[PDB]
Amino acid sequence: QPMIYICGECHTENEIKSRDPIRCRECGYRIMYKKRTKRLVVFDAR
Amino acid sequence: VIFNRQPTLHKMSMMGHRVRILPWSTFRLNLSVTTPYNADFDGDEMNLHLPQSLETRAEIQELAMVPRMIVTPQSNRPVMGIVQDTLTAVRKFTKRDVFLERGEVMNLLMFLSTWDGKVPQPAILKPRPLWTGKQIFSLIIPGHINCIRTHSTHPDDEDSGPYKHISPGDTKVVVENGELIMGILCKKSLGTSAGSLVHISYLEMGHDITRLFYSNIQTVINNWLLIEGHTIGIGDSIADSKTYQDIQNTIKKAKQDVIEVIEKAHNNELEPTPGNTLRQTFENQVNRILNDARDKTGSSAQKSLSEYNNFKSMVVSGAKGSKINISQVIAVVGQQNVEGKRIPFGFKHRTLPHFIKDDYGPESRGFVENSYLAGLTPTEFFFHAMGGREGLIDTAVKTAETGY
Amino acid sequence: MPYANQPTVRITELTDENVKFIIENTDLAVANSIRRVFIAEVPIIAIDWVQIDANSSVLHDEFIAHRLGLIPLISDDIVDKLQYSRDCTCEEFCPECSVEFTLDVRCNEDQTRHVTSRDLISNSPRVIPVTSRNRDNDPNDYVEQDDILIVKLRKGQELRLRAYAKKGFGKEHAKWNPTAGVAFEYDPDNALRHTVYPKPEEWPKSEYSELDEDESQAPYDPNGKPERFYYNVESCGSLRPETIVLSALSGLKKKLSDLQTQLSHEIQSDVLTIN
Amino acid sequence: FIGKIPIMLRSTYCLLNGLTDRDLCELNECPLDPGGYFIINGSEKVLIA
Amino acid sequence: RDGKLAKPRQLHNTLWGMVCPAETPEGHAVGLVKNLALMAYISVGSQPS
Amino acid sequence: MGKRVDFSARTVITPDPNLSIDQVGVPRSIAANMTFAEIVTPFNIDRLQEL
Amino acid sequence: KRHIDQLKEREYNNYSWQDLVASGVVEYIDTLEEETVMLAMTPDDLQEKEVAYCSTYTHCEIHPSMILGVCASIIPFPDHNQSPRNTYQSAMGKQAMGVYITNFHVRMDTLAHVLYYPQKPLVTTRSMEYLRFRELPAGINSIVAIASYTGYNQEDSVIMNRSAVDRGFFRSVFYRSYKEQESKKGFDQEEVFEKPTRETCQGMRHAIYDKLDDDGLIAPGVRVSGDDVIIGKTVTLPENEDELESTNRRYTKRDCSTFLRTSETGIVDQVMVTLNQEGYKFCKIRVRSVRIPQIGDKFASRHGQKGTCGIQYRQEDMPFTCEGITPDIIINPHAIPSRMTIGHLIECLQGKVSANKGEIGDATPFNDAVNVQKISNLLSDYGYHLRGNEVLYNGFTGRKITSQIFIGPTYYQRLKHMVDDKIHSRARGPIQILNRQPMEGRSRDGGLRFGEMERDCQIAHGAAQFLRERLFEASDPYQVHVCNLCGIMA
Amino acid sequence: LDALPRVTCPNHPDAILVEDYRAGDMICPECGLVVGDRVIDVGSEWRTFSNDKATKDPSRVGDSQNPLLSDGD
Amino acid sequence: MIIPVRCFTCGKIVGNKWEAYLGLLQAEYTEGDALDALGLKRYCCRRMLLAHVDLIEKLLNYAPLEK
Amino acid sequence: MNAPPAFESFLLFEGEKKITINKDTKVPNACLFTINKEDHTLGNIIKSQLLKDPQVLFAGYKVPHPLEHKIIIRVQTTPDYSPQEAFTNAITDLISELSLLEERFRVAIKDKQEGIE
RNA sequence: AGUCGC
Ligand SMILES: [Mg+2]
Ligand SMILES: [Mg+2]
Ligand SMILES: [Zn+2]
Ligand SMILES: [Zn+2]
Repeated sequence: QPMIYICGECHTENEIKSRDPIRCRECGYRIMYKKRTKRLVVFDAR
Repeated sequence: VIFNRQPTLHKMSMMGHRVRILPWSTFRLNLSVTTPYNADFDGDEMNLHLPQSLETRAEIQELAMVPRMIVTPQSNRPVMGIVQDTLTAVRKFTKRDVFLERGEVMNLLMFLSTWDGKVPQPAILKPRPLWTGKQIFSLIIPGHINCIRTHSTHPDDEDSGPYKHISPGDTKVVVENGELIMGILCKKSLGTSAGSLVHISYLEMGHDITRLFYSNIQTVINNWLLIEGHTIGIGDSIADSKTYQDIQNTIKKAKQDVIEVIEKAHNNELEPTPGNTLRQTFENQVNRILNDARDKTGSSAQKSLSEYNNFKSMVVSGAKGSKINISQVIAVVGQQNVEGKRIPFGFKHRTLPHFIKDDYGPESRGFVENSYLAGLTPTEFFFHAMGGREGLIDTAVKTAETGY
Repeated sequence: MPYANQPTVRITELTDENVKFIIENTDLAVANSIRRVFIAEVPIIAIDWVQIDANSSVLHDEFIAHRLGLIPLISDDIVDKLQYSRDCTCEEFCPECSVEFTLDVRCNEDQTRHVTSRDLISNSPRVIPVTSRNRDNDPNDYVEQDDILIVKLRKGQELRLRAYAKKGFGKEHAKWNPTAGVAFEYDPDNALRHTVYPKPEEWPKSEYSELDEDESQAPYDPNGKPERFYYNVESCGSLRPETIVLSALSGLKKKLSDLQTQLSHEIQSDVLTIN
Repeated sequence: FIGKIPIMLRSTYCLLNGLTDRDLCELNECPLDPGGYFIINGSEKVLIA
Repeated sequence: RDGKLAKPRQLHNTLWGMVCPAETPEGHAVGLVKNLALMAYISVGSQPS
Repeated sequence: MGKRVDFSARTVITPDPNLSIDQVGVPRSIAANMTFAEIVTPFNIDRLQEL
Repeated sequence: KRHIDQLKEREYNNYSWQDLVASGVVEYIDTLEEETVMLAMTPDDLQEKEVAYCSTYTHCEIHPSMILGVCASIIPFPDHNQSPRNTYQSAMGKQAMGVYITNFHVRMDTLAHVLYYPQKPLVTTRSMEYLRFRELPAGINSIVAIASYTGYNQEDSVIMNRSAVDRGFFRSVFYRSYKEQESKKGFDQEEVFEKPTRETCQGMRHAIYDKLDDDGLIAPGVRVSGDDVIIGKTVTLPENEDELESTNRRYTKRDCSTFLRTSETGIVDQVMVTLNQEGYKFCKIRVRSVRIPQIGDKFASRHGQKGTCGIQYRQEDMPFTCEGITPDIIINPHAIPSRMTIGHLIECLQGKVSANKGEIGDATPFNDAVNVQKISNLLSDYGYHLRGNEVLYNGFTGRKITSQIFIGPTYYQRLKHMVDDKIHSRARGPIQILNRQPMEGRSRDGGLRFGEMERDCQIAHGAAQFLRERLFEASDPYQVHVCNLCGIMA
Repeated sequence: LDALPRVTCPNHPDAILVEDYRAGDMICPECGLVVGDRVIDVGSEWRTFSNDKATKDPSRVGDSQNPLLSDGD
Repeated sequence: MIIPVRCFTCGKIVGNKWEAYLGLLQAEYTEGDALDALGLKRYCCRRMLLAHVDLIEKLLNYAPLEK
Repeated sequence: MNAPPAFESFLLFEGEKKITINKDTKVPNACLFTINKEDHTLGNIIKSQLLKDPQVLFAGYKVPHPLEHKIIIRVQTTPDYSPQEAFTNAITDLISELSLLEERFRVAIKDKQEGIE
């Protein structure tokens, strides 16, 4: 469920885990950067 | 596999090699084959083809393989000889003053390949063990390869001096029974010159042992280099107060003499040389003066170089650059010119707006007084860029036409 | 054996920061190899695994991981109690072969926050922290000792991660350099003529050349050999300078004794047939 | 209305032309960006003299 | 383009403080693509009236 | 008369003095990706079986 | 000088360059008019004059080093260099990487290289101030020795201090942005961003669809590689025109999803979803990759000396001096004399004095400073050899090196062009259908051309079977039946 | 051989046929025998412009003229 | 960007001297002396601190530290 | 990418052994020791301890290729004394010098100094 | 196409 999408500026979640238009509610922007995985990823310090 | 490069100007540009697997991501090449490919490592790509049968692998191994591409039929002299840094280190190493302790010889012996295993007796037994440079080199030279002469560097005399009885001087390169008897090695001995040592190994003992001989020489000399070192610094670009005064004074003599030729021309006292016009004569005469000035001063700069100098060691070895480069760095850059003649009057009868109309004097029209060390004055700088552009453009235009 | 050349040591000068000393009656190769050991072979503790929960900072993830990888670790407490990841039986990491750190910070204030190693904390007992006032109620205070600066943050940015430091040595990665600097010098009057000065007057005499306090400059001695090596080991602080030298000598002894045992194993196990 | 003409970036007809260092940092545009080039379908297109 | 040696490739005398002396490609287009000098400026045009 | 070929490779080149004159050092990725077609004999069969 | 005092005053006054033009003390001169003026080089010369040259001047140069264009001004002491040497630097300086604008973290540029720790140059030209080059540096100050050391560095390559690349020297981040559109596009065919499944779609390359999110595109922070499919686009197509069920399976829609074929490793940095100018749901996704300087990456000083990193050594094996300040790069001494790039050498000596004094150094070309002897003299006051050399010890056997090596700072650039992108090999790839011969670029994983000229070379080799192998059996071999009674293939 | 809705594994009736695009081969998951006549999507294949010029397209031996609006271009 | 922890050349830790450094320039402008008080004798460590540009302060001004 | 993992520089491989001894046939009484996963730090020191020994005729080491962790040591002795024993003794001797160096150092630190720990 | 690499 990709029901995240941090907004253009209000940074509120978008809750658009479907086919509806990607307009952020409350906030006018429609550029939606995507939130990180809960997945763990390691970096060796090297 | 056969590896190659483009453009493939001639058969030596594409040759068979054996792969040897290493870490990281680039093709590694034995430095000495750089010249027949005309590569550098300034960023050049190379392409490799792997044959796919025993018949083609046989055909490459027998015909195209690099120890067999050594003496080219392009001009019956070797295609490859010792290059770059090793070549300067070989010059430095064969000089008669080099001596090694038991430890350094054992270390060099250890890097050699065909070494019989018998440490030769040091040329000096007492007061302490010492091996000379030439001596250790004699272990590398194959079975009995034997040259002569090939001394012809700028060391000794333009020939009559050595006949004044064979005061060994110290520059002839004599080898016998495959053992180096005397004299420094250089481009003239090891280079791709028709009469060279590498030529005699190939011609005498066969291709394979010569192939191991290139490998063997480059490796031993490079380790010695590691203890010896080599560098270049402003120390190499500096002469003395006396040379520098004499350089200025000699340019002052030349410039004043040009003004004399201009005054003779304006006075109309001058007469043309037969077969030419008055401008051509004036121009022939001023050009003869500024070149002669340049060469006299260059020859002065060559005279002042101390023997320890790193800069003189690269030119004299015959590693990179020439005598003329030393002149430009130390004494004077010299005349600039386009299409042969002096910088044209691109403006109305001028070269730059900085000058007065009609100024044939050497500075307003071309000739730069300063050296690369002193820096070029603004005008001198721009006229130099005009002369450098000719060199850039010619490279591109010539490249297309020869290609066709 | 009836030719082994003793080796006598002398400490000139010592601080908590550097240790400067002279070795005499030894070979250059010994003097040399010992130097290569101070750099490469002294083992130490540095961050090796970084797992990042959140990164909203003005910096990419690996960049935070990297800078963090270089933060110096007080290994004054013997790293010998703590094993290597490979020899240690456990799956992955463990308390006996690893040290655990956590960093969790966020900028809620209307003021630019600086994130510094003091914010990184040892889950491990205070015998292996970051080099920031964990031991320094130092009367010689430098009104900072912020140790290092991991990143900078503005309001609303957060950084949450955990990291597992390991023992490893300088031969594998530069973060495990025990040295800040390692000066080495010998024969400072160039007596042996191992280097040749053209115009020998232009060179400045060194701090040990004083022996010829005279301007006579570099007297020759042809029967000589190398003697009297001068050192200046400087520590980055991740390890006491005296301890770096002593551990180096031991590591090199352990390394040599192992080569001897391996060589013994060549004739003891599967007897050699060289004769 | 007859049509839409491309604006050269940071000219007096751009929105960027009056703003200080603070507004431009705010708008997400680098104060040090020279401007002077068109933006066409998301590509920076510069004309050549 | 591609086969024609010429004098409009060589730095000309008049390019003094007008166009950079040494900032033109090293490829086949050498000297044809030039780069404006630092102090150089270019007239925008005006009515002769 | 000139066409693209298969079994071909290209990289940047760097110098190696410890290398013989007719050797060329080649990266692991190119060595693993490139192939040579060997034919099986009744004796080297055991080595190929290993490969 | 009173006009100058107003220009100092500008820090809090309305006085400006336009006021300066209004005093009529400066003029604008086009190239046609510049032909007829008598133009003094510098106030100095216009002053001393009495019977020295002439006295009719009408204009004077505001500063002679202004004749340089933008890239040529980065290069310090350009007048101590051989002229074409300056031209190669103007190309390469433009070629280097670094930070290219500050707001770059939110720009979706197709391809970018950002350096970790750019430094402003120790040696500078006064013009560089006007380039904001202090704000956006392109490289790093190396400690450099011109030595031969191990011969790895011959012919324009360089030995590097591997611990220096480890402590983070010249590290870079690299970004590529992949972009994709959901076109409504066709008559009845339709595109959707969604996770494909081998049950109900056509295509299914063996590459892993499992990293795709349920949205149809991956998510930030997940590690990606050479075969990963980053965005899941599908094309419902056939519709149902092939009568009957046409269901078996995988019949509803074909696959055409977008996948890695250029960034053969990295992390997903960002995933950005929006809608583009056409109004379609649109996507951009960025991957950050980190390039460590390695054998094959290409570098250059500012005086047009490019060369490849030929090997890297530990900080143990580098040669070292006194304190043991081991050099990060060793550039081969045979490089200088034939190219005459003497200015590079002044920069070490200028660089050594600036760093050591703590004051940044001037290297603007045309001045009265006589700059070679006087820089050397400062350096001696600091205590080094007055002309730069140092006694460096051999890093291996600890011995002293017989001569001295020239060492000091120099700004160096890591250039765009890096080995990991160029490397290439083919072992039977795709085949183009106009020729049934191998592909051309790496973009289609192609082979290399065995050109007209390479062919000619093999004839001279008389290796005919190999010539026959390469122009035939290795690329495009075909069997045709021809009639004997007439030579026609049909 | 007219029967091939992508089916041609001689030993056992096909299950699926996977495309090893880079090696240019058609592979059968539960054995190993190729069935090639490789074509990794002929639309990718025409893209034989690269070092050669491209956005005037000399390689343009084929315009598209958007036929899905008309009856046939 | 930010100051690199541990000088490239030799290895001496150095990020720790940055904040102290900017305070010195506000005080004693003698950059040589300021570098000297921090203890960066040898010039590679000195170029490290001497040549760096602290780009992070400009970067901090973009409104979203969250993307 | 083709760069080895950096730990592979010093860890012995599971199918390898630390030292290997092969005879030379060019000259009588001589040996070639292969030291794997070692460098100049080890190779250079063992060369110097052997050259100190007066029964040794020849001693030298060479790292065959820089990218490849391995050194070779050639040693040759008089017929009356096996070359292997000189090598073993040369290490033990060296072990003894370093041990005495360590004892003298700790004691020298033990000399009236303060802050020694 | 153009840019660009040698
Ligand atoms: Mg090159
Ligand atoms: Mg190149
Ligand atoms: Zn002659
Ligand atoms: Zn647990």
